[PDB]
Amino acid sequence: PASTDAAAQELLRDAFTRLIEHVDELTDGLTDQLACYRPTPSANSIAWLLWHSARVQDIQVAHVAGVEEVWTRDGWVDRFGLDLPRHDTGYGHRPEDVAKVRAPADLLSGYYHAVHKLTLEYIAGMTADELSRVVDTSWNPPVTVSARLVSIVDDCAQHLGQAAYLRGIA
Amino acid sequence: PASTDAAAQELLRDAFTRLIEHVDELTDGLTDQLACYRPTPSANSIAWLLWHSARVQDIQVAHVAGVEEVWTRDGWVDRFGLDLPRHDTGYGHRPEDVAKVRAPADLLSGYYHAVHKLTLEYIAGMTADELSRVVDTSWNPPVTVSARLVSIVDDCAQHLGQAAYLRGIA
Ligand SMILES: [Cl-]
Ligand SMILES: [Cl-]
Repeated sequence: PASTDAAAQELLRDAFTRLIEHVDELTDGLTDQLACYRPTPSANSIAWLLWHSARVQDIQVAHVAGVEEVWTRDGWVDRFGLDLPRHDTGYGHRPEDVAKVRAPADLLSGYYHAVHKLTLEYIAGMTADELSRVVDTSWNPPVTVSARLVSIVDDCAQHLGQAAYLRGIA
Repeated sequence: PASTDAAAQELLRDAFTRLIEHVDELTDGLTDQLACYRPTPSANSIAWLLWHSARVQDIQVAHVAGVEEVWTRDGWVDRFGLDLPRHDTGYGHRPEDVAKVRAPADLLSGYYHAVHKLTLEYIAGMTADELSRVVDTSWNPPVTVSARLVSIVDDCAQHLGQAAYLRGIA
């Protein structure tokens, strides 16, 4: 570690903080009826997008950080009590599975806030060496930590943006 | 500038490159009918989201970089020929203005690619000092270059994510 790591630490902290800010916006005043709206029968809903975004960030950050997902570490999976396998992230969900993801806004927000805390703790000490470390050799180009973190922000930003679009028409 | 600037340069290059990759995906096989779909009468369309995202990135990057927007520099505004004021970005658009933003997919992609080139040229030499420079004193907290760049990526990622959602239901 070196003092010049602070710039990339700040870029990462700011990017991840925008995601949690969107979660606060999306969940404020979010009712169950709005959270479950689907504009067409196969389309993703707000609740699914909020939950999937949090799950994806949890599993992917926990992998690069080498820690347990908060979903199981703190029993969030049991507080949600969804009719789904315990490890599900939504990556494998069919259109019908979307309707199973139903939870109060406070639980969607609380789980994402716990994932955000986990993420802040990992990125806070990020070094140049860690950013260039490869975490996935199965893809070409092999995935560095830097690329994986950018992938997480982008995927979650897209899903949270979709949820905001739906919140305006639901 | 210093060699330790490379880490933040790479984070920025990768984040902005994901946006242009989404543009390539969204515009491939995009017809005029799909580009203009609105799921409800007031909702934003794919063409508007692609154009607005490019305009926002152009004006905001050009401001921090101290250069001219590519929209006017290379006459993109005239190639589009939209029935709108020449400086419009979409920030001021009413629901009815959305229907005026209609352009072939190749022009939407070409303009975003020119904005992406402008962005790559700016972020390529990013230094720690530049990242902490304030570009907007009117907000509290005052906006640093680092925060502004994160804001641009996030806003554009959200709009491009919304366009991808619409492409799947249009
Ligand atoms: Cl799954
Ligand atoms: Cl405008």
